[PDB]
Amino acid sequence: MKYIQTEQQIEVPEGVTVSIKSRIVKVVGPRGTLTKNLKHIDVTFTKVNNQLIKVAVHNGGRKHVAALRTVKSLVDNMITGVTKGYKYKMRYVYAHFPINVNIVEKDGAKFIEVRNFLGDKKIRNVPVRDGVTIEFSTNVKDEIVLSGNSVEDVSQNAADLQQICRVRNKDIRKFLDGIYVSHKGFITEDL
Amino acid sequence: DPNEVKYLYLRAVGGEVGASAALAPKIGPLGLSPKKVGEDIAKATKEFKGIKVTVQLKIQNRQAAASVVPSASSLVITALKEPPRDRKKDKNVKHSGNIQLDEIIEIARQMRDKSFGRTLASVTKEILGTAQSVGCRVDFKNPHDIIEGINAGEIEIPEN
Amino acid sequence: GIREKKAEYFAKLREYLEEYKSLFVVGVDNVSSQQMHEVRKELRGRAVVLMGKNTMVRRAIRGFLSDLPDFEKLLPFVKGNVGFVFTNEPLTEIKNVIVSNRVAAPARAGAVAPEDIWVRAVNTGMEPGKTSFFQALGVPTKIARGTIEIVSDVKVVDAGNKVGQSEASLLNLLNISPFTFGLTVVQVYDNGQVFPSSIL
Amino acid sequence: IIEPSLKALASKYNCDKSVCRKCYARLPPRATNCRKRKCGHTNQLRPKKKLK
RNA sequence: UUCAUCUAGACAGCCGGACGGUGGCCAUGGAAGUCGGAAUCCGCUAAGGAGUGUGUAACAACUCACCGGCCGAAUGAACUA
Ligand SMILES: [Mg+2]
Ligand SMILES: [Zn+2]
Repeated sequence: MKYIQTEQQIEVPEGVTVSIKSRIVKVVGPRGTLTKNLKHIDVTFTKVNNQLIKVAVHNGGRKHVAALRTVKSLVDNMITGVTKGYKYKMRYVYAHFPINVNIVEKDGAKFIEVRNFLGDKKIRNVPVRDGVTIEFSTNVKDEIVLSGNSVEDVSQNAADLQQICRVRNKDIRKFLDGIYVSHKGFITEDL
Repeated sequence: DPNEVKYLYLRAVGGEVGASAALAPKIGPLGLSPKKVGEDIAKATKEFKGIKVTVQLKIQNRQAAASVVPSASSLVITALKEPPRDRKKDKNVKHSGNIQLDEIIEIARQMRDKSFGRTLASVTKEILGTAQSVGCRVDFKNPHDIIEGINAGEIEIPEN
Repeated sequence: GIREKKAEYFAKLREYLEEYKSLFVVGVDNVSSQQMHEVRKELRGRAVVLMGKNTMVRRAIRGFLSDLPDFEKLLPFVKGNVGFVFTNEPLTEIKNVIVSNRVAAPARAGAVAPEDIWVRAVNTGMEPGKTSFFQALGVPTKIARGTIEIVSDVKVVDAGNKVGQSEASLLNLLNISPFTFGLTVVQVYDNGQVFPSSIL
Repeated sequence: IIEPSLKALASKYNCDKSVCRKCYARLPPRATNCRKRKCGHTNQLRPKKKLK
């Protein structure tokens, strides 16, 4: 229908600087710097007052104005990842076999090694996406936490960990074994 | 501990030798001989033979204490005053015989104490709804007709 | 039918305004229908409890302020789940009748805990395996033959601090009931000048 | 045996789902249409059958 | 296109309540809103169906229609090609 003008507001907190060349966004915060290529989207960024960015689509279609809000959400994710960070907590669910999950080094590659899933003798290996920190949480039984600035990398690595531990040839409703994201939140509490 | 007190409200056909195969499953675990409960139920609901009435059973010190719950619907049925029905064979007993306003109003008086209805008119409206469920007619009028009339004031229910 | 219904509500609200001289703004949050049922039963004849959608109430109140301008102070107080307990009777006894119902739930998950949790040293009796809550929250205790026994008094949460899921469920199985639920009058309109309920 | 908390967590991903009639696709539990084009994005959906 | 909702606060979202007469009546051995038939009331009400689904031997315990809390501007359905 080609809306004349659609606009979204991106709020920039105090401790972050956003430098936006054409569609390459560089967001700097206390926890680090993230960069994103958004040249595939055809939007216009404009600073208002150094605490507000407006991202606009002019004469865009329905899909175009949908992708405008997608871009706004992605930049918001970048800003919250450099301010608060992202943490995905996964619990291990197992009926009989405890799932042996640890961190191993192979040529300096930081792989999450999984053994004994359904009793399998296969060794499942999940590479750690760069920037993602892994910590095994004490005071919670069988919980691994993946943290980082970028929600894309954190959630993607959690998703690979979840997908590599899918059950085959079994009623997945009964054989509920796996590694499942039990929480998705931010590293700094209640900000 | 025998001092344990436990309330056992159960709606049951009155005044008859009730289903042991229904009452024992509950009292049994509590250490309670079925027979004694059966005498208590039958005697307490004697008046309500052929009238399914709720009866509470207090339990303490491995004994029973029957008290026939004055359930609005069963009180309505007793107001209809049907001599003991052959429920065994007289299935589908359409107990909708007429009742003068007297008994319904008195039942509403009986039930007001627990009921939240701010007026005896309202409590009568409640009991008339129970009679609607029964099918019971009130003085050749649908109990909804009586309820609407009471709301209008024409059937002035005395407040006490 | 919203026009006629809201107009009727406005009219009845006015009538309550004129006849009833004073009012009880009440925080009816987490009050069961049954709970309000006994509370209103107690308040029968004594006072009355009217309920409206805050925005509807506020629109009516502006409209009624048009002639009775003593209610701009009432305007902010119509916020959240709050009931107007209209009253032509002594506010002290009205406040008592409101306060009475405090049906306590054990650590209702999520809701803002209104009490300073002191988990007294008590034989829990609850099953061993469920220690998870205790262990996660520290809460020094002793697992004696399955039946854990709280060794010392622990303030897992307090008043005004939303119960975290863990401690909420912990006191849920521990059967300590801090979440006394009952309509809590926030403010009380007094014949031209609202005052905070606290005094009554 | 899996404790009920973890069992609910696992069912959230394995069983709290929907199934397309035409293409048997596993869909989100509250989905209105299938995400596969091969079925024409049909709205003929059912709940995935619960265990026992 | 037609029909509706909306600053007297719309839809969605999240959170609160979701009762009492009454296990309504008749049946079943058991059926208490939720295997069946018929009755859909009344009160307390901001509000709740003699019940929308999960569920139980029946219970219970959950969930929803209904009304509430937050935000504050448009929104929902069935159709047409
Ligand atoms: Mg097989
Ligand atoms: Zn499909």
